[PDB]
Amino acid sequence: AVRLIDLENNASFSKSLNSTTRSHKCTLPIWAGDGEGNVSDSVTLQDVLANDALVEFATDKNGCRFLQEHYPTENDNDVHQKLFRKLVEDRAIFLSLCSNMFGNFFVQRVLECSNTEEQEILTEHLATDLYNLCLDKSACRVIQLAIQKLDVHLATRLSLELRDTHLVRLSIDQNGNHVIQKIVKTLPVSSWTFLVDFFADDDNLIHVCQDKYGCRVIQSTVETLSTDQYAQCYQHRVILLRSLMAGVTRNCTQLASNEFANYVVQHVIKCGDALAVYRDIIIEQCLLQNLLSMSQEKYASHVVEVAFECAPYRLVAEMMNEIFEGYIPHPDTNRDALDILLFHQYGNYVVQQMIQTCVLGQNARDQKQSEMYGMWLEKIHGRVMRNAHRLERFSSGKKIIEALQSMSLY
RNA sequence: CUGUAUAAUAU
Repeated sequence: AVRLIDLENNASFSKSLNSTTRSHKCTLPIWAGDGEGNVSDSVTLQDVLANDALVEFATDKNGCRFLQEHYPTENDNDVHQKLFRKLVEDRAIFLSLCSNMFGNFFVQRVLECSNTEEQEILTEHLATDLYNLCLDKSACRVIQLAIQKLDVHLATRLSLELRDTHLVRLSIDQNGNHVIQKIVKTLPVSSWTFLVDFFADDDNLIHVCQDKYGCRVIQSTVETLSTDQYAQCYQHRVILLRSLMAGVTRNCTQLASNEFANYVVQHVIKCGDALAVYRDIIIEQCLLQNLLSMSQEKYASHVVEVAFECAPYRLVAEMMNEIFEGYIPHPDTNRDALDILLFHQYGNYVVQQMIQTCVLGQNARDQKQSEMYGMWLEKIHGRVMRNAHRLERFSSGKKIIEALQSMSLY
Protein backbone atom coordinates (compact mmCIF):
# COMPACT_ATOMS: atom_id res chain seq x y z
CA ALA A 1 0.00 0.00 0.00
CA VAL A 2 2.21 2.89 -1.29
CA ARG A 3 1.12 6.30 0.10
CA LEU A 4 -0.48 9.01 -2.09
CA ILE A 5 -0.35 12.70 -1.07
CA ASP A 6 -3.31 14.47 -2.76
CA LEU A 7 -2.69 18.25 -2.82
CA GLU A 8 -5.43 20.73 -3.87
CA ASN A 9 -5.49 22.29 -7.36
CA ASN A 10 -4.77 26.06 -7.50
CA ALA A 11 -8.07 27.59 -8.69
CA SER A 12 -6.86 31.20 -8.30
CA PHE A 13 -9.17 32.39 -11.09
CA SER A 14 -12.62 31.43 -9.81
CA LYS A 15 -13.50 34.40 -7.64
CA SER A 16 -12.89 36.31 -10.88
CA LEU A 17 -15.43 34.19 -12.77
CA ASN A 18 -18.05 34.39 -10.02
CA SER A 19 -17.80 38.21 -10.01
CA THR A 20 -19.85 38.40 -13.23
CA THR A 21 -23.54 39.11 -12.49
CA ARG A 22 -26.55 40.08 -14.66
CA SER A 23 -27.47 42.94 -12.26
CA HIS A 24 -25.15 45.45 -10.52
CA LYS A 25 -27.19 45.08 -7.28
CA CYS A 26 -27.76 41.30 -6.99
CA THR A 27 -24.50 39.38 -6.52
CA LEU A 28 -25.60 35.93 -7.72
CA PRO A 29 -23.21 34.78 -10.48
CA ILE A 30 -24.27 34.54 -14.12
CA TRP A 31 -23.94 30.74 -14.25
CA ALA A 32 -26.51 30.09 -11.50
CA GLY A 33 -29.42 32.27 -12.55
CA ASP A 34 -32.43 31.95 -14.86
CA GLY A 35 -32.33 35.60 -16.02
CA GLU A 36 -34.92 37.03 -13.62
CA GLY A 37 -32.74 37.07 -10.49
CA ASN A 38 -33.71 33.63 -9.19
CA VAL A 39 -31.61 30.45 -8.95
CA SER A 40 -31.88 27.92 -11.79
CA ASP A 41 -33.41 24.54 -10.99
CA SER A 42 -30.36 22.74 -12.39
CA VAL A 43 -28.23 24.42 -9.70
CA THR A 44 -27.51 22.21 -6.67
CA LEU A 45 -25.30 22.67 -3.61
CA GLN A 46 -22.54 20.55 -5.15
CA ASP A 47 -22.53 23.08 -8.00
CA VAL A 48 -21.99 25.82 -5.40
CA LEU A 49 -19.15 23.82 -3.85
CA ALA A 50 -17.51 22.98 -7.20
CA ASN A 51 -17.36 26.63 -8.30
CA ASP A 52 -16.31 28.06 -4.88
CA ALA A 53 -19.37 30.30 -4.88
CA LEU A 54 -20.75 30.05 -1.33
CA VAL A 55 -19.71 33.67 -0.72
CA GLU A 56 -21.39 35.06 -3.84
CA PHE A 57 -24.59 33.10 -3.15
CA ALA A 58 -24.55 34.33 0.45
CA THR A 59 -24.56 38.09 -0.24
CA ASP A 60 -27.46 37.75 -2.72
CA LYS A 61 -30.97 37.33 -1.28
CA ASN A 62 -32.19 34.49 -3.50
CA GLY A 63 -28.94 32.53 -3.33
CA CYS A 64 -28.93 32.84 0.45
CA ARG A 65 -32.56 31.65 0.55
CA PHE A 66 -31.41 28.69 -1.57
CA LEU A 67 -28.61 27.98 0.94
CA GLN A 68 -30.96 28.26 3.94
CA GLU A 69 -33.61 26.00 2.38
CA HIS A 70 -31.34 23.22 1.15
CA TYR A 71 -28.88 23.18 4.08
CA PRO A 72 -28.67 19.65 5.49
CA THR A 73 -29.65 19.61 9.15
CA GLU A 74 -27.73 16.40 9.96
CA ASN A 75 -24.11 16.79 11.06
CA ASP A 76 -22.87 13.53 9.46
CA ASN A 77 -24.07 14.59 5.98
CA ASP A 78 -21.15 15.20 3.66
CA VAL A 79 -22.43 18.36 1.91
CA HIS A 80 -23.13 19.88 5.34
CA GLN A 81 -19.48 19.40 6.30
CA LYS A 82 -18.05 20.74 3.00
CA LEU A 83 -20.31 23.80 3.20
CA PHE A 84 -19.32 24.45 6.83
CA ARG A 85 -15.61 24.04 6.02
CA LYS A 86 -16.01 26.50 3.13
CA LEU A 87 -17.72 28.93 5.52
CA VAL A 88 -15.09 28.82 8.31
CA GLU A 89 -12.02 28.41 6.06
CA ASP A 90 -11.23 32.14 6.32
CA ARG A 91 -11.69 34.51 9.26
CA ALA A 92 -12.22 37.64 7.16
CA ILE A 93 -14.65 35.90 4.78
CA PHE A 94 -16.68 34.52 7.70
CA LEU A 95 -16.84 37.80 9.60
CA SER A 96 -17.86 39.60 6.37
CA LEU A 97 -20.79 37.21 5.75
CA CYS A 98 -21.84 37.79 9.38
CA SER A 99 -21.89 41.57 8.70
CA ASN A 100 -23.70 41.11 5.33
CA MET A 101 -27.38 42.15 5.11
CA PHE A 102 -28.13 38.73 3.67
CA GLY A 103 -25.35 36.30 4.66
CA ASN A 104 -26.10 36.62 8.39
CA PHE A 105 -29.29 34.59 7.82
CA PHE A 106 -27.10 31.75 6.52
CA VAL A 107 -24.73 32.09 9.50
CA GLN A 108 -27.82 31.94 11.73
CA ARG A 109 -28.94 28.79 9.89
CA VAL A 110 -25.60 27.07 10.53
CA LEU A 111 -25.95 28.18 14.17
CA GLU A 112 -29.31 26.37 14.44
CA CYS A 113 -27.81 23.27 12.80
CA SER A 114 -24.56 23.31 14.79
CA ASN A 115 -23.16 20.92 17.36
CA THR A 116 -20.27 21.46 19.79
CA GLU A 117 -17.30 20.87 17.44
CA GLU A 118 -18.63 23.46 14.97
CA GLN A 119 -19.45 25.78 17.89
CA GLU A 120 -15.77 25.91 18.97
CA ILE A 121 -14.42 27.23 15.63
CA LEU A 122 -17.50 29.47 15.31
CA THR A 123 -16.79 31.02 18.74
CA GLU A 124 -13.09 31.37 17.94
CA HIS A 125 -13.98 33.25 14.75
CA LEU A 126 -16.53 35.52 16.48
CA ALA A 127 -14.38 36.41 19.51
CA THR A 128 -11.68 38.09 17.37
CA ASP A 129 -13.91 41.10 16.53
CA LEU A 130 -16.98 40.49 18.74
CA TYR A 131 -17.41 44.13 19.91
CA ASN A 132 -17.52 45.67 16.42
CA LEU A 133 -19.76 42.73 15.35
CA CYS A 134 -22.17 43.63 18.19
CA LEU A 135 -22.07 47.18 16.81
CA ASP A 136 -23.17 45.99 13.32
CA LYS A 137 -26.88 45.92 12.43
CA SER A 138 -26.73 42.52 10.71
CA ALA A 139 -24.01 40.68 12.65
CA CYS A 140 -25.49 41.46 16.07
CA ARG A 141 -28.41 39.12 15.34
CA VAL A 142 -25.84 36.36 14.77
CA ILE A 143 -24.33 37.31 18.15
CA GLN A 144 -27.73 37.05 19.88
CA LEU A 145 -28.46 33.59 18.40
CA ALA A 146 -24.96 32.53 19.50
CA ILE A 147 -25.59 33.49 23.16
CA GLN A 148 -28.78 31.38 22.84
CA LYS A 149 -27.38 28.22 21.17
CA LEU A 150 -23.65 28.24 22.07
CA ASP A 151 -22.72 25.96 25.01
CA VAL A 152 -22.55 28.06 28.23
CA HIS A 153 -18.71 27.92 28.35
CA LEU A 154 -18.39 29.20 24.75
CA ALA A 155 -20.97 31.97 25.29
CA THR A 156 -19.13 32.87 28.52
CA ARG A 157 -15.89 33.29 26.55
CA LEU A 158 -17.84 35.55 24.19
CA SER A 159 -19.39 37.63 27.00
CA LEU A 160 -16.05 38.17 28.75
CA GLU A 161 -14.57 39.25 25.39
CA LEU A 162 -16.42 42.56 26.02
CA ARG A 163 -14.78 43.05 29.43
CA ASP A 164 -12.50 46.08 29.01
CA THR A 165 -14.37 47.83 26.18
CA HIS A 166 -16.55 50.96 25.89
CA LEU A 167 -19.63 49.44 27.50
CA VAL A 168 -21.50 52.75 27.68
CA ARG A 169 -21.27 53.03 23.87
CA LEU A 170 -22.49 49.44 23.52
CA SER A 171 -25.37 49.91 25.97
CA ILE A 172 -26.66 53.14 24.40
CA ASP A 173 -26.34 51.58 20.92
CA GLN A 174 -29.41 50.63 18.90
CA ASN A 175 -28.00 47.19 18.06
CA GLY A 176 -25.63 46.43 20.94
CA ASN A 177 -28.14 47.02 23.74
CA HIS A 178 -30.00 43.86 22.71
CA VAL A 179 -26.77 41.81 22.92
CA ILE A 180 -25.96 42.99 26.49
CA GLN A 181 -29.59 42.25 27.40
CA LYS A 182 -29.52 38.78 25.78
CA ILE A 183 -26.31 37.92 27.72
CA VAL A 184 -27.72 39.19 31.06
CA LYS A 185 -31.10 37.44 30.59
CA THR A 186 -29.61 34.27 29.08
CA LEU A 187 -26.33 33.42 30.81
CA PRO A 188 -25.41 32.73 34.46
CA VAL A 189 -24.38 35.76 36.50
CA SER A 190 -20.64 34.97 36.58
CA SER A 191 -20.56 35.39 32.79
CA TRP A 192 -21.33 39.11 33.11
CA THR A 193 -20.36 40.22 36.66
CA PHE A 194 -17.91 42.72 35.08
CA LEU A 195 -20.95 44.50 33.63
CA VAL A 196 -22.12 45.28 37.17
CA ASP A 197 -18.54 46.43 37.81
CA PHE A 198 -18.86 48.87 34.90
CA PHE A 199 -22.00 50.27 36.51
CA ALA A 200 -20.24 50.69 39.84
CA ASP A 201 -19.27 54.09 38.44
CA ASP A 202 -22.00 56.67 38.89
CA ASP A 203 -21.36 58.53 35.60
CA ASN A 204 -21.53 55.36 33.49
CA LEU A 205 -24.82 54.43 35.20
CA ILE A 206 -26.51 57.81 34.53
CA HIS A 207 -25.41 58.11 30.86
CA VAL A 208 -26.75 54.58 30.18
CA CYS A 209 -29.90 54.92 32.35
CA GLN A 210 -30.84 58.28 30.78
CA ASP A 211 -30.92 56.70 27.27
CA LYS A 212 -33.73 55.26 25.13
CA TYR A 213 -31.91 51.91 24.85
CA GLY A 214 -29.76 51.76 28.00
CA CYS A 215 -32.74 52.11 30.33
CA ARG A 216 -33.92 48.74 28.99
CA VAL A 217 -30.42 47.39 29.67
CA ILE A 218 -30.47 48.56 33.30
CA GLN A 219 -34.04 47.25 33.68
CA SER A 220 -33.03 43.79 32.40
CA THR A 221 -29.96 43.67 34.66
CA VAL A 222 -31.97 44.64 37.75
CA GLU A 223 -34.83 42.25 36.96
CA THR A 224 -32.31 39.39 36.49
CA LEU A 225 -30.27 40.01 39.68
CA SER A 226 -33.53 40.40 41.67
CA THR A 227 -35.48 37.46 40.13
CA ASP A 228 -32.91 35.29 41.99
CA GLN A 229 -35.59 35.31 44.77
CA TYR A 230 -34.87 33.67 48.18
CA ALA A 231 -33.57 30.30 46.89
CA GLN A 232 -30.04 31.16 48.03
CA CYS A 233 -28.63 30.96 51.55
CA TYR A 234 -25.51 32.97 50.73
CA GLN A 235 -26.41 34.94 47.61
CA HIS A 236 -23.61 36.61 45.61
CA ARG A 237 -26.26 38.40 43.50
CA VAL A 238 -27.44 40.45 46.53
CA ILE A 239 -23.95 42.04 46.76
CA LEU A 240 -24.04 42.82 43.02
CA LEU A 241 -27.62 44.19 43.19
CA ARG A 242 -26.57 46.29 46.22
CA SER A 243 -23.58 47.69 44.28
CA LEU A 244 -25.92 48.74 41.44
CA MET A 245 -28.89 49.96 43.53
CA ALA A 246 -26.39 52.15 45.43
CA GLY A 247 -25.93 54.41 42.38
CA VAL A 248 -29.63 54.27 41.49
CA THR A 249 -30.37 55.52 45.03
CA ARG A 250 -27.55 58.11 44.95
CA ASN A 251 -28.80 59.66 41.71
CA CYS A 252 -32.50 58.75 42.05
CA THR A 253 -33.63 62.42 42.07
CA GLN A 254 -32.17 63.05 38.61
CA LEU A 255 -33.21 59.60 37.39
CA ALA A 256 -36.80 60.07 38.62
CA SER A 257 -37.22 63.46 36.95
CA ASN A 258 -36.00 62.09 33.60
CA GLU A 259 -37.46 61.06 30.24
CA PHE A 260 -36.06 57.51 30.13
CA ALA A 261 -34.57 56.77 33.56
CA ASN A 262 -37.88 57.14 35.45
CA TYR A 263 -39.14 53.84 33.98
CA VAL A 264 -36.49 51.78 35.73
CA VAL A 265 -37.17 53.78 38.92
CA GLN A 266 -40.78 52.58 38.70
CA HIS A 267 -39.48 49.01 38.42
CA VAL A 268 -37.74 49.14 41.78
CA ILE A 269 -40.99 50.35 43.30
CA LYS A 270 -43.23 47.99 41.29
CA CYS A 271 -41.29 44.81 42.02
CA GLY A 272 -41.19 44.70 45.78
CA ASP A 273 -39.66 41.57 47.36
CA ALA A 274 -35.89 41.69 46.75
CA LEU A 275 -36.13 45.43 45.87
CA ALA A 276 -38.49 46.46 48.71
CA VAL A 277 -35.61 47.87 50.83
CA TYR A 278 -34.39 49.92 47.85
CA ARG A 279 -37.95 51.11 47.07
CA ASP A 280 -38.25 52.48 50.62
CA ILE A 281 -34.89 54.34 50.32
CA ILE A 282 -36.14 55.76 47.02
CA ILE A 283 -39.28 57.09 48.69
CA GLU A 284 -37.27 58.56 51.55
CA GLN A 285 -34.60 60.31 49.49
CA CYS A 286 -36.15 62.07 46.52
CA LEU A 287 -39.90 61.47 46.75
CA LEU A 288 -40.32 62.99 50.21
CA GLN A 289 -40.26 66.83 50.43
CA ASN A 290 -40.70 66.91 46.63
CA LEU A 291 -44.07 65.25 45.86
CA LEU A 292 -45.79 68.43 44.65
CA SER A 293 -42.88 69.35 42.36
CA MET A 294 -42.56 65.92 40.78
CA SER A 295 -46.33 65.42 40.57
CA GLN A 296 -46.49 68.52 38.36
CA GLU A 297 -43.84 66.95 36.07
CA LYS A 298 -44.49 64.90 32.95
CA TYR A 299 -42.16 61.98 33.73
CA ALA A 300 -41.91 61.84 37.52
CA SER A 301 -45.69 61.91 38.12
CA HIS A 302 -45.78 58.24 37.08
CA VAL A 303 -43.06 57.62 39.68
CA VAL A 304 -45.25 59.32 42.31
CA GLU A 305 -48.22 57.22 41.12
CA VAL A 306 -46.39 53.91 41.51
CA ALA A 307 -44.84 55.04 44.83
CA PHE A 308 -48.32 55.81 46.14
CA GLU A 309 -49.57 52.47 44.81
CA CYS A 310 -46.84 50.14 46.07
CA ALA A 311 -45.39 51.63 49.28
CA PRO A 312 -45.88 50.20 52.76
CA TYR A 313 -48.26 52.04 55.08
CA ARG A 314 -45.46 53.67 57.13
CA LEU A 315 -44.21 55.49 54.02
CA VAL A 316 -47.70 56.10 52.59
CA ALA A 317 -48.63 57.99 55.78
CA GLU A 318 -45.61 60.26 55.34
CA MET A 319 -46.60 61.01 51.73
CA MET A 320 -50.20 61.73 52.77
CA ASN A 321 -49.09 64.05 55.57
CA GLU A 322 -46.78 65.83 53.11
CA ILE A 323 -49.59 66.46 50.58
CA PHE A 324 -52.18 67.47 53.18
CA GLU A 325 -50.11 69.51 55.68
CA GLY A 326 -46.54 69.66 54.38
CA TYR A 327 -46.39 72.84 52.28
CA ILE A 328 -46.83 76.54 53.00
CA PRO A 329 -49.86 77.92 51.09
CA HIS A 330 -49.32 80.23 48.13
CA PRO A 331 -48.97 83.89 49.22
CA ASP A 332 -51.13 85.28 46.40
CA THR A 333 -53.81 82.61 45.96
CA ASN A 334 -53.96 80.68 49.32
CA ARG A 335 -53.56 77.33 47.58
CA ASP A 336 -51.94 74.18 49.01
CA ALA A 337 -50.55 71.06 47.30
CA LEU A 338 -53.95 69.34 47.07
CA ASP A 339 -55.66 72.38 45.51
CA ILE A 340 -52.84 72.60 42.96
CA LEU A 341 -52.92 68.92 42.04
CA LEU A 342 -56.72 68.84 41.67
CA PHE A 343 -56.60 71.27 38.71
CA HIS A 344 -53.22 70.20 37.31
CA GLN A 345 -52.79 68.36 34.01
CA TYR A 346 -50.56 65.63 35.46
CA GLY A 347 -51.27 65.89 39.20
CA ASN A 348 -54.90 64.75 38.96
CA TYR A 349 -53.57 61.30 38.02
CA VAL A 350 -51.58 61.32 41.27
CA VAL A 351 -54.73 62.33 43.21
CA GLN A 352 -56.74 59.52 41.59
CA GLN A 353 -53.99 57.12 42.68
CA MET A 354 -54.20 58.44 46.29
CA ILE A 355 -57.97 57.85 46.18
CA GLN A 356 -57.45 54.31 44.82
CA THR A 357 -54.85 53.46 47.50
CA CYS A 358 -57.15 54.73 50.27
CA VAL A 359 -60.20 52.76 49.10
CA LEU A 360 -58.06 49.63 48.66
CA GLY A 361 -56.52 50.01 52.14
CA GLN A 362 -59.85 50.60 53.92
CA ASN A 363 -60.16 46.78 53.61
CA ALA A 364 -57.04 46.31 55.78
CA ARG A 365 -56.71 44.16 58.93
CA ASP A 366 -55.35 46.90 61.24
CA GLN A 367 -58.34 49.05 62.28
CA LYS A 368 -56.18 52.15 62.88
CA GLN A 369 -54.80 51.89 59.34
CA SER A 370 -58.35 51.57 57.92
CA GLU A 371 -59.46 54.58 60.01
CA MET A 372 -56.41 56.57 58.79
CA TYR A 373 -57.10 55.72 55.12
CA GLY A 374 -60.68 56.91 55.63
CA MET A 375 -59.56 60.16 57.27
CA TRP A 376 -57.51 60.82 54.15
CA LEU A 377 -60.56 60.03 51.99
CA GLU A 378 -62.66 62.51 53.99
CA LYS A 379 -59.94 65.15 53.50
CA ILE A 380 -59.96 64.49 49.73
CA HIS A 381 -63.78 64.59 49.60
CA GLY A 382 -63.83 67.90 51.48
CA ARG A 383 -61.50 69.52 48.96
CA VAL A 384 -63.25 67.93 45.94
CA MET A 385 -66.78 68.95 47.05
CA ARG A 386 -65.59 72.54 47.69
CA ASN A 387 -64.10 72.64 44.19
CA ALA A 388 -66.67 70.36 42.50
CA HIS A 389 -68.46 73.12 40.57
CA ARG A 390 -65.32 73.85 38.57
CA LEU A 391 -64.11 70.21 38.61
CA GLU A 392 -67.34 68.79 37.12
CA ARG A 393 -66.54 70.38 33.73
CA PHE A 394 -63.28 68.39 33.47
CA SER A 395 -62.94 64.73 32.51
CA SER A 396 -60.49 64.21 35.39
CA GLY A 397 -63.04 65.70 37.79
CA LYS A 398 -65.69 63.30 36.49
CA LYS A 399 -63.31 60.37 37.07
CA ILE A 400 -62.44 61.69 40.55
CA ILE A 401 -66.08 62.24 41.60
CA GLU A 402 -67.01 58.78 40.28
CA ALA A 403 -64.15 57.37 42.38
CA LEU A 404 -65.49 58.77 45.68
CA GLN A 405 -69.02 57.52 44.92
CA SER A 406 -70.79 55.91 47.93
CA MET A 407 -68.02 55.53 50.50
CA SER A 408 -68.06 54.96 54.26
CA LEU A 409 -65.45 55.42 57.00
CA TYR A 410 -67.60 53.19 59.30
C1' C B 1 -59.33 67.23 30.11
C1' U B 2 -56.93 64.36 30.37
C1' G B 3 -50.44 62.47 30.60
C1' U B 4 -43.90 59.32 29.28
C1' A B 5 -40.92 53.60 25.75
C1' U B 6 -43.56 52.02 21.04
C1' A B 7 -35.83 48.74 21.79
C1' A B 8 -32.18 46.47 15.89
C1' U B 9 -31.92 43.11 10.12
C1' A B 10 -34.20 40.11 3.29
C1' U B 11 -30.81 45.38 -1.74
